[PDB]
Amino acid sequence: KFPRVKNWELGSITYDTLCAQSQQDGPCTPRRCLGSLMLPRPPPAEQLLSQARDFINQYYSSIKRSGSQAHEERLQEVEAEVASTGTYHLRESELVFGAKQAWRNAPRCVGRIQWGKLQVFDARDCSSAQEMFTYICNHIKYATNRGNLRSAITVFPQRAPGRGDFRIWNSQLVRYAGYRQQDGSVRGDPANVEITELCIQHGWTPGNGRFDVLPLLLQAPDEAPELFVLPPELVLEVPLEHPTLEWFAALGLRWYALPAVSNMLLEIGGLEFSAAPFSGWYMSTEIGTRDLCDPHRYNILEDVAVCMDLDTRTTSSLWKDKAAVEINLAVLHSFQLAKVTIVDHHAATVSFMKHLDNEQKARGGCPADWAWIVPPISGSLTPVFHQEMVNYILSPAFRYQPDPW
Amino acid sequence: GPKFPRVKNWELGSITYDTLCAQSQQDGPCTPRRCLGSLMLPPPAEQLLSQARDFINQYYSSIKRSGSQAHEERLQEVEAEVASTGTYHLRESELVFGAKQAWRNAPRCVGRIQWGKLQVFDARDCSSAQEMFTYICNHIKYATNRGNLRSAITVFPQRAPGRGDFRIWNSQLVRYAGYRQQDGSVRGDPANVEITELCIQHGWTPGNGRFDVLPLLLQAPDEAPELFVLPPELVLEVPLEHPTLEWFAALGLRWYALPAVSNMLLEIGGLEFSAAPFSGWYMSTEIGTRDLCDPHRYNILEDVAVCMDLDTRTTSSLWKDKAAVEINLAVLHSFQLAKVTIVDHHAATVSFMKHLDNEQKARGGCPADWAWIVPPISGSLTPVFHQEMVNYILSPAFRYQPDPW
Ligand code: HEM
Ligand code: HEM
Ligand SMILES: N=C(NCCC[C@H](N)C(=O)N[C@H]1CN[C@H](C(N)=O)C1)N[N+](=O)[O-]
Ligand SMILES: N=C(NCCC[C@H](N)C(=O)N[C@H]1CN[C@H](C(N)=O)C1)N[N+](=O)[O-]
Ligand SMILES: C[C@H](O)[C@H](O)[C@H]1CNc2nc(N)[nH]c(=O)c2N1
Ligand SMILES: C[C@H](O)[C@H](O)[C@H]1CNc2nc(N)[nH]c(=O)c2N1
Ligand SMILES: [Zn+2]
Repeated sequence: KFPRVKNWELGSITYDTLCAQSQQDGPCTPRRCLGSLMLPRPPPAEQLLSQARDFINQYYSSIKRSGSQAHEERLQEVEAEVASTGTYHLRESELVFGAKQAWRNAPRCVGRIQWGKLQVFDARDCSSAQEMFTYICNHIKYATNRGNLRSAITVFPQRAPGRGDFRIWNSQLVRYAGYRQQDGSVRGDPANVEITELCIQHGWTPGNGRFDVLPLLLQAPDEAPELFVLPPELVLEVPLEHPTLEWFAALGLRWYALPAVSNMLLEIGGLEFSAAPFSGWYMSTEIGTRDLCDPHRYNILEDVAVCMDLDTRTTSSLWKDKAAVEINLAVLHSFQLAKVTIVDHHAATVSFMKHLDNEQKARGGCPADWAWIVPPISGSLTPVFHQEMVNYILSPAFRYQPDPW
Repeated sequence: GPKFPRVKNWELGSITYDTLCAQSQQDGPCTPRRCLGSLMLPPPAEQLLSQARDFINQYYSSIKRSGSQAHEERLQEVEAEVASTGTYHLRESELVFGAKQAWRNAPRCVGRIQWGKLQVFDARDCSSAQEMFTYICNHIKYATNRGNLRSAITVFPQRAPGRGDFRIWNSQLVRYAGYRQQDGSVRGDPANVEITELCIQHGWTPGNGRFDVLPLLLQAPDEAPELFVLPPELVLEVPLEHPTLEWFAALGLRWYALPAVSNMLLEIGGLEFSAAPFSGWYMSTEIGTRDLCDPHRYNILEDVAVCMDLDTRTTSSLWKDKAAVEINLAVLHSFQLAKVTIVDHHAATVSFMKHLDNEQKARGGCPADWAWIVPPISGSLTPVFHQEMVNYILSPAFRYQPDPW
């Protein structure tokens, strides 16, 4: 019934009772576990009302005013609005709580210890791409804070029956262009070829570098997306150098300071916010290991290996591991040098272990996707590796949604 | 596409559908409500016969005589034997096929590309602890083959109706003693404290080293386990040295050449071989990262970092990652130097990807435990990290079984 959860380094055990609260099915079945899969393979009033009531219930419990008159009243309002219109609207205070909870509930996020400190920007009174742009710029400016990153989410208008969605076509507010060159090779970020091509097709004048910040393609309901170039001065970047390998800086690598996913759907009380970009700060391995070393990304491992006089002749010399480490070291040093918030995978995983403990005491468990929580390098050297985790869907939730094009 | 788990490789963008999972006749620990994929752990002649029939069909299918007279005759013979005795026996060739399929079916084994080359030693005539010892020594001699390791499995008599099980108490045929000290610390391998104390409780005169090879506690049916000291000349060990760090050899570290899980249960067609130790060869991270660096194992990370003069006071220096890499390198280098078979995590995972391809063609899929297949260090640097995997239980299988004490 309730999963027994063990930490194999400490021998300690817990029981996840929070999973019982899951109302949404994951991809697994007793026949086969698909936990390693990255993505999943006008709503009826009843369904919506139950999700809304549940969320409103979560909200009043949150302020320790459950059952109160304010609680009864609010539930009536939602009920009244759904019955008459088939949908309802959240009050800003609920939206704030809901966004924090979606973050707290994100199984793939290792930075959830920060969940309670989230600046929520209510952008639901946005009626045009132009306005979306203004709010996005404010988010970036607020969130960056001159390198002293602060967690934030900007919430745009909720989806509405039979009307197009507000959408940010970009997968992140800040991302580098990926230009396909004859050879089939890609200049810049291969993960962003399609979006780069969409921007171009929509009138963007493309650059030709390896780190060209993409412009935003913002879409107001049922309108073609519009292009907006982010003011370069709002986009903080960090040049990468190594603390002892002088030649590192010569690779001309750099990365943006602000990780800001912008293609996920924020679901709260049955309401869907198709555009709700959020940002916290980077864990170094995201940049040092995945962005820079994934073979299908910048794939710089070999280059750094060679620059290190490593024997890339054989895998047994562990040249890849060695290069990967210095790259990650480079990222950390650089961000620390540029005084831009960044957390290493050890500090991060240790704080996530504390978060697991906080959540165990607070809610009796914590949904966590082990494959995502365990860092991409030095997995077992971090505490989360030895920690069993239970993965399930709690709502409020951030979820994937189809690309708008 | 089709109606089976859609499996994607995110590095190559390639897709496959697992149809093999349809053959799974045993539930795993996951449900639509939650994924427990990261958990280390989780006779009615009627139930046996169905498993036995299934296995005989598997066997006859493998020799392409499915539906043949021999096939129907064996099926009838098995039902008859089970009918009059409650159990049945496998023909030699069936045992060989079964042991190989069990390995082939092992979701946690990254070395499955070698599944077809398993040397199956039939020890089903073994009738005493002393003889188990002889069989085990023969396995070790044959498997070690002076360093040019050969995968092998020695199958002792299957579990019998009322009779006691043949059991090897040790978790592996070769493991180091773990001596609980007065100050609570452990000298040797903390993972082996219990078995070490069990060997003492059974008359073993304990050594006092950090690498004392444990004796074997072998148990023939309904008899207390007997203690057998492996002749040192049969236990090949590899003193650890680093290719460049000359002081590493001074740490006096060493590991044994033959990894030989000896406490797993080999299940074939419902028959249970409680003693069927198997061995292949090591993937270097098993020793270098887990055995030597797990905080709950030899925990030598800090010692090596101090020797490397790293800043162990801060996580951001990545001292753990740095030392871990060197330790793993020392392991690969030493085994290669000592001419003892070993495979690094890069070679093993690439070979496993080939295996996935082979199996996709041969069986329409391959059960794999992602958390276990992806190596403990440099996870995303290997191809399996970017490979979605479907985990399910097929039979024949190797299963954990309770410790006999
Ligand atoms: C404050 C510091 C934060 C850090 C250190 C952090 C770190 C991480 C990391 C390492 C991942 C995995 C990223 C990947 O591999 O693609 C992740 C994923 C995620 N985080 Fe956080 N996070 C933070 C803030 C936030 C905030 C503020 C939100 C939302 C309000 C959030 C929501 C999520 C979600 C939904 C995922 C999954 C994203 C996906 O599936 O692509 N995170 N986070
Ligand atoms: C030929 C060389 C082989 C290599 C390189 C290899 C490598 C591995 C590795 C790295 C693991 C994970 C070990 C751990 O993390 O504890 C493993 C697990 C396993 N291997 Fe293989 N293996 C090989 C041979 C074999 C053979 C001959 C068999 C059986 C006939 C086998 C059966 C298994 C099983 C059942 C597991 C899971 C054990 C457990 O749950 O503790 N392997 N193997
Ligand atoms: N630190 C993060 N990280 C999440 C965004 C950065 C991440 N490294 C990234 O590039 N995400 C992409 C690529 N993989 C995700 C996916 N689902 O495919 C989206 N978030 N935050 O708010 O502080
Ligand atoms: N390469 C192996 N590896 C499996 C045995 C060595 C492995 N590194 C080990 O120490 N396994 C122990 C500790 N963890 C496993 C468990 N289930 O707890 C058993 N086997 N082989 O036959 O070639
Ligand atoms: C196939 C596998 O699920 C996939 O590569 C996952 C593994 N773990 C991950 N972990 C994090 N943090 N981010 C990712 O993108 C992934 N990708
Ligand atoms: C909790 C988690 O399942 C556990 O630490 C697993 C992770 N992956 C592993 N992978 C391998 N190969 N071996 C192990 O012992 C483990 N331990
Ligand atoms: Zn699962």
